[PDB]
Amino acid sequence: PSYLKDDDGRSLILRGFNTASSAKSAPDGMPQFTEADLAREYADMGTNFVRFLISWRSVEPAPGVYDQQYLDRVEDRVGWYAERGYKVMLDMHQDVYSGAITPAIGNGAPAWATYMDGLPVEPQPRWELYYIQPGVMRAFDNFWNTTGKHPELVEHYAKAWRAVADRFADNDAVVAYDLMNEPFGGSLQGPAFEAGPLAAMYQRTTDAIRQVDQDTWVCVAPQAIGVNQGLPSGLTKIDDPRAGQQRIAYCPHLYPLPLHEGLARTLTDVTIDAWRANTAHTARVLGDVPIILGEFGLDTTLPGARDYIERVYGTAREMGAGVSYWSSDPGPWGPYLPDGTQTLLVDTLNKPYPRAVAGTPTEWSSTSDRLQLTIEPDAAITAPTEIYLPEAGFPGDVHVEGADVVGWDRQSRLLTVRTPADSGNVTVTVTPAA
Ligand SMILES: OC[C@H]1CNC[C@@H](O)[C@@H]1O[C@@H]1O[C@H](CO)[C@@H](O)[C@H](O)[C@H]1O
Ligand code: NA
Ligand code: NA
Repeated sequence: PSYLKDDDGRSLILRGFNTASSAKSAPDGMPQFTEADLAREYADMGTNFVRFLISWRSVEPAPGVYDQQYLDRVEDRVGWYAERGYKVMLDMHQDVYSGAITPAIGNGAPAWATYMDGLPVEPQPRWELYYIQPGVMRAFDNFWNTTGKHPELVEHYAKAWRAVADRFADNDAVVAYDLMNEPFGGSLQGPAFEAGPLAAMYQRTTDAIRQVDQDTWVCVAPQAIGVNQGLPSGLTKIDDPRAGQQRIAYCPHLYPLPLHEGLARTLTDVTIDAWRANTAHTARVLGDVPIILGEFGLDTTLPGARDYIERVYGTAREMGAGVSYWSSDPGPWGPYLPDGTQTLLVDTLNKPYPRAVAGTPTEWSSTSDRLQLTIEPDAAITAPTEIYLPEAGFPGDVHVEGADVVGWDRQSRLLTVRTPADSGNVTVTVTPAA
């Protein structure tokens, strides 16, 4: 597998949340999430990544007019993450195109960019079914210019992304731009969509971003419907005009149909197998690119939920993938219920992991009181390998075999170690001091 790198050349293992669905409907575009909430997340789970939801409607409230005050607010939040050593992926998020689909249900595009052409959007028994209503299908068909009536819309979208990239190009905490949440093709579905207008929008948007930001990873998603459930994607390779190596990453989601017991469990387990095979294939098509599992999640109160979550994280580990869990929002899917009580997720996610590796991690494992990591060396890297150790299992000092301890910060929970680069692959084992 391939990895995103920090400025020191270290390979990043990214673990965090989507923050947050509450931003979708907020008039000011910000999630209901405070700096104290982040402090709690970090204290409880030691996360190092966030998929932070932004919106086209907040970036470009009128055609060609970008809201710099909104971008100030995003920058403020990014600062909270920066101060705690997080890396940030900005997600241009939408569901069902826009809030403007009913006079709320959807989110994303500004009202001026929403053209339903008078076609109906009647109430449906679940929100996903709004996607196939005449007015919503038309809004998407207009956006992709399948109708031929709105070539300007993708151009606006690309330049809205350029405005965001212009603000964040020099932001050391931002590592990735997730160009579009869960692309939906309207009347176009499958390869005709993914290899057609979807790939074309990604290329235009990448090109626009690269006018102002040469180094941030541009992350592209397949269409969500079908591919979320383990079907193959027809997405094609996107060119990165940056000087040097390509910085495109693949950001699919995973949402098995049965969602964890009985035949449902078997169906979900083979879905993971199919999803892995397909994800690996498309990551190759895109140029042997890094993978970020941009979303997966479920009601943690469902029997078998822990086994599912642990299998997904194990699969992500084997694939060298980052993970942003859906989501930090309060409720049974998230790490905390509305009153602040921890769900199953906290103890499940709160495990040792390597955050930034001085070399390519070839394999690793962890339990509550042990981490083992094998590193393919890179002599050019002078920064230490950085590892998270939970206080639960590591209440005092560390015992490290296979590396020299550089520092052990018992407050931030960051262990830094140094390994030789001229002795082949190195295995580092970390356990609690006696
Ligand atoms: O259904 C869970 C997520 C699937 N991937 C896209 C995410 O936006 C979804 O989050 C849900 O979105 C819905 C529409 O905005 C919203 O009503 C729910 O509260 C979200 O959990
Ligand atoms: Na409109
Ligand atoms: Na950056």
